[PDB]
Amino acid sequence: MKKLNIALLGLGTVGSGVVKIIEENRQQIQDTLNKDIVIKHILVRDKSKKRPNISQYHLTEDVNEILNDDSLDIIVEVMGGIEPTVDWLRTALKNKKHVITANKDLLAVHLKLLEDLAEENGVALKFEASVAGGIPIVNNISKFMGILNGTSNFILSKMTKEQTTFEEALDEAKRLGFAEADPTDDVEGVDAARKVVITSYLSFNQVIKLNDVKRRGISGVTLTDINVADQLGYKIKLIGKGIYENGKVNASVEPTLIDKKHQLAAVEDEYNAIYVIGVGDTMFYGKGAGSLATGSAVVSDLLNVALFEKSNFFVVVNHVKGSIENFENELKAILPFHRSLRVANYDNQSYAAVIVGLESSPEELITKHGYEVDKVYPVEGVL
Amino acid sequence: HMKKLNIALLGLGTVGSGVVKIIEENRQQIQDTLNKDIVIKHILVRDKSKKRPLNISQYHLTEDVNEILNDDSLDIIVEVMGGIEPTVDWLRTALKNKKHVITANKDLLAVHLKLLEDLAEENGVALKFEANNISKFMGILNGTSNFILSKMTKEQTTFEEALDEAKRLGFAEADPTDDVEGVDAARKVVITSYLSFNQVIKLNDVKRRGISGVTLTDINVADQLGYKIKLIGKGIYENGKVNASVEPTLIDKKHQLAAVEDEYNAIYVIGDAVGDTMFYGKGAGSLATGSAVVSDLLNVALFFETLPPHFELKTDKIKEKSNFFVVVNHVKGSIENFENELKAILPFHRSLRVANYDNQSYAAVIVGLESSPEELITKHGYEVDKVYPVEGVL
Repeated sequence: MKKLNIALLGLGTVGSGVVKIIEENRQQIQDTLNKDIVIKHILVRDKSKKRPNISQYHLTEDVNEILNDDSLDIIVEVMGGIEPTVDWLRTALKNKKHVITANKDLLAVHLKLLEDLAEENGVALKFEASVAGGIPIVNNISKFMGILNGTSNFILSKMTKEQTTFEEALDEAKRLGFAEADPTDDVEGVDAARKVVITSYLSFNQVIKLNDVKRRGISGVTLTDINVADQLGYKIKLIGKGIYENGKVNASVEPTLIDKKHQLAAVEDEYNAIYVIGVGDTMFYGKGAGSLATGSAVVSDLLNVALFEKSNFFVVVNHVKGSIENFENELKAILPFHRSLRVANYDNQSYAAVIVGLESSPEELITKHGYEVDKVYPVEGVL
Repeated sequence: HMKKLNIALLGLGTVGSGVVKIIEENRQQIQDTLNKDIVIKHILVRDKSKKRPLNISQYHLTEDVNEILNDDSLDIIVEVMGGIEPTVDWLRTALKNKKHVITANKDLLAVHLKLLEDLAEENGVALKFEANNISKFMGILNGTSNFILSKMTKEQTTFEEALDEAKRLGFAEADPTDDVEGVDAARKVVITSYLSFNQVIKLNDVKRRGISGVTLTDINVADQLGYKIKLIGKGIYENGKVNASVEPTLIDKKHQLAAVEDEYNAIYVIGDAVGDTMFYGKGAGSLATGSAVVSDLLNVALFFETLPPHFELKTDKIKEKSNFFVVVNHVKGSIENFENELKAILPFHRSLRVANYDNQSYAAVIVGLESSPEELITKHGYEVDKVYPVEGVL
């Protein structure tokens, strides 16, 4: 019958899952689709390490053995990395091989360049990406907002629910394995920013760079912020956001007050969600694909290839003399025209304000009038 | 160079009219890009004489379905007519005549879908319908019912008042039975159970209660206990058997479903070795359904010249209890006495909380029972007003 010769680049949990899925379905893929899938090579970085299962496949540490094997039809890449992984896939596509990748490090620049190279060479490129269980697989979309990093969200949920400091919540997350020992990628919003890049590419068909994402992490969020927001009617989340207005994507990741009635406000712990605006709003909620589900998507893609607004702001000001009423009147005098304002006690000689309907952050303005602005967080879900 | 894709439409309501307009405004791009020319050769309608827009008048309308079913030039039949009889037999005939079928028929249940999918596969043609290891799903599957419960909750009105308001705003139809009695949601549970579990159940197998008995008191007492009330359509697949229901259900306020308000719908999915997932959004209008039909049409257009479920083995490293909200009335004595009696009579369970409901009326939320304590409470001399299931947890 028709042999489909494939190679895997990488064999972590995802690659091991792909293998097992192919194994336990080989007979039905054979019997039904008249295709015999042969895993001819598996590239691993270290043949002598352990996994995952001593097995029957040809393992190699030499990628050229795979890229120069002209009998191969499809390369499945689950290795990760940009260099030299991306060049490997460029070579594969140039050699007229279909590519299916679940590479988590790929950004939009990479995806576009591979998609183009694929089309140019008359072969498929299937990208398997998850941000919120499972995979997008999402109009015209004008805006998305997401909670895109489990660890950061877990930390904010723990602070909120158990009334602990960031430092205490981060240690707890480390203890439970949610946070790594160096948790920077999670708590500084970098992981979420990568997902904003990919989601902006799939939603808007625009390539932005990782450093075009205006990014602030959660390490400066305090219990005071959480409790003041709470009394104002908001939760605090690390929100990854993209807005596509007038040919331009504005993308960000930062601590954001979210109205408690918004679906995103309810997304707690290590759960993720992507909320899409265009038609009514839509949302996908979940932890975001496990190895087994990602593996499943890969094999399905394998079988398919075989077949063929104003802005709102929360502003914290300190060293304020005088009463909250006086502060409120002063803000009313200095702000440009806006829809609404509320003020709250924050700390000793410190007030917070939620301001609805500005074109940009009033931080510099409030600063230029002689106030000490601690920080400003955007406010979402308003009405 | 181009090849004509000859289609026929069965029915021309809002959905069929949308399909036509969508095909019209995309004909040139479908032509120019996919090298296929879609020709709507026949449209079946009930009444060929009724006034119609200028655009419709240029298509060949017929009242005779055999004209369509005996036209061997047709590649695809698009059914948007509704009905089971005779519509289902029409589609059986089409499939047997080697025609692809795309249906947005809202009256189709799992029995019909399976019989058509099989017949399609048997005849080597596509069947597309618009209308994992999953073990359970729970959904808010009817916009109108959910809107009513949200309005009762947020605005503190009676069911009757909230239903009238929903009628005024066009959410509820003038005869809203299908919505408020949970029939629509029950149909969706049937379909969702078929797609989630690959099991056919009948509509009559869905234990169904509507929302017309939910009161503001239920809502406010649930609220004080930490719950919202929703109309939940639910399917649980345990030991080869699907247990399916639609009914008013208390949902812990911290559960993602609890936040789904007004006309929005959601399907919350639970699976054996995976996190929970949920999809949230409004029910499709005619335009979106029309859009789905055309996209399915274009996908089938690439059938030009199979079916599997991938099975998973995890080397990748007790029946669930039930929870209940019980309202009892004509109760003499104190809430403490009621609580103590329940503690004495209930079989083993994980927790019990009681609340005032009305004059000589109490409610209890009981977590972790094997089965409804209704008969048991009844046999101990309590008048049970009603019992709702309770979801979300720990």
